[PDB]
Amino acid sequence: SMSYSWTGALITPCSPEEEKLPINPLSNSLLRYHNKVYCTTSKSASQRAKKVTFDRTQVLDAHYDSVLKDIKLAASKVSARLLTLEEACQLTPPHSARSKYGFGAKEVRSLSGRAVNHIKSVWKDLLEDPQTPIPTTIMAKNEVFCVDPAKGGKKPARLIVYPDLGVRVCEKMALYDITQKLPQAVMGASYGFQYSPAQRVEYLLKAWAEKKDPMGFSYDTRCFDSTVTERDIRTEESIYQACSLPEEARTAIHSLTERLYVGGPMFNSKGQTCGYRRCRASGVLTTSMGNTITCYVKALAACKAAGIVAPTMLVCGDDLVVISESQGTEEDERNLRAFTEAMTRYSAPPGDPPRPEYDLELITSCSSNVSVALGPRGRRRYYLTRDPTTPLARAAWETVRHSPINSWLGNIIQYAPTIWVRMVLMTHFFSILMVQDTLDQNLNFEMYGSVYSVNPLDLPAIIERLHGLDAFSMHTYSHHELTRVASALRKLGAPPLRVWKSRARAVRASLISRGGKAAVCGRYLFNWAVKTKLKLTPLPEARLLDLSSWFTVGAGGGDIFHSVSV
Repeated sequence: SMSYSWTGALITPCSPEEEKLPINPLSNSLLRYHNKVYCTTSKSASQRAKKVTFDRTQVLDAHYDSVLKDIKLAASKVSARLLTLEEACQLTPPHSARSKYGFGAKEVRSLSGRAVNHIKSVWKDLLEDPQTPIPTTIMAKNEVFCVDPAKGGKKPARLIVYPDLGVRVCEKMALYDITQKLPQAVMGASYGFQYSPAQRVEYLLKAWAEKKDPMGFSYDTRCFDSTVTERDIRTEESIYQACSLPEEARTAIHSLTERLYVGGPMFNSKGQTCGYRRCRASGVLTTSMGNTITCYVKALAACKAAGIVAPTMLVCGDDLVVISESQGTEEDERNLRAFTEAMTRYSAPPGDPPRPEYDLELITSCSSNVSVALGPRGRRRYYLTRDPTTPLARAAWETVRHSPINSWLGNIIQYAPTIWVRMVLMTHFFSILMVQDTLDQNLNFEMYGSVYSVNPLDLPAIIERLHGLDAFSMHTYSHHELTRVASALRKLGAPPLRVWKSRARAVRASLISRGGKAAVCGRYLFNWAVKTKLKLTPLPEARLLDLSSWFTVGAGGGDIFHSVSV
């Protein structure tokens, strides 16, 4: 079957869109080359629709069957429950797309009468009707990147396909508890979304170290959501149904599968029939969990088909890393081709073909890699980092155009030990917050595909809790890492790090003069900038934070919201 069919109706915006970075003193202080930063818009939606539309065939074999059998047995050890209406409501992000039935995210979160009665009505209809396709909206995502001339200039907008708010609340009631238990049960340590960055580093290091002669690769599936077949999606349902669930959840999950997950009609923002989907919906609760599980079953089976020896996998949705025992240079090349062929057969053909990698730092999980620096007592400390280009581009954009859900704060939190966050991101944003006088204000941000809310004045405590005190003391970064950062700064026309260091010293002084939590941010976040360093002690507030499942609660999962757990 074709992943999509189309009416010819346009994919339309709802609010005005901009594709060019506006030139402005605040953002220009971060980077001058504004013409290199673009935002994807509905203008390129049709380009993307062409790419994501293709035929799927799928031939499964005994290797696939055997893995799936193991997964279902592992799933049977899970007991999960319905979430109450109230719990499901509280998981809705503040700016979640409003319902067509006269209420929005605000009414959901406050348990308003109209919202609650409509949600009860949608749930009951799920219980009574397991057949009628549920309508979805298709929208072009507005995301910011830097131009890459080597790779064809500009990326077209990604497409998001989602049901009405009322349905989204119901998905949580039926399936959220599953997202919290099931992936760990079926793939254990291979499940990436359970890990803070430091835990991801620790897992990758252990995976690499346990091999006598390690070889790793990343598998990039060409448009993963589109390769997911109706059978794949019903197979996911059989995996959900293998858990001990109450009857009512079984009914609702089956309806949601047949009415929403397997496919359905797509409408534009003007309510015109746009097309029909027969693949993964990119904007449902199960997108991430479904992709992770299905990517795992296909990948593990493909390893067996290929003769990959002792595979240790890190799976985050469609992002797959495989670390294994090297069978020799030409053997590894051969085995990866066999892996690709098996993946292709399973309906997951490659975008870029996988390449055998023999250096840990080249292994990228969700664009991220392990690097090393020195901590305060000369110990080597490994930490997660990434190319700063995209984080910097979005930072500039979010400086001049305020985003209701930003990316910069997520980057600071995820990548706190990195030199680019510490010298550029922290410096720039704390300066900006003082200019706007909005330091003491909770902000919403995206991290691992879900929504969180943090007050920037709490960053010292949050960073200590996730990354340790050493995140404020890291030094002697690797040449590969420094070369990459410096090169990004030159590409974007950003000030060099020596300018960031002068700027930081002034930002640090101004924060300290404010006293309170602001002074704590000065002292801890900017201790790298001063000649005479302070001795930073563990913050009492860091012990009081429970962030221990902060990542797993996100479920990689989109329409999910969490504040800081103190």
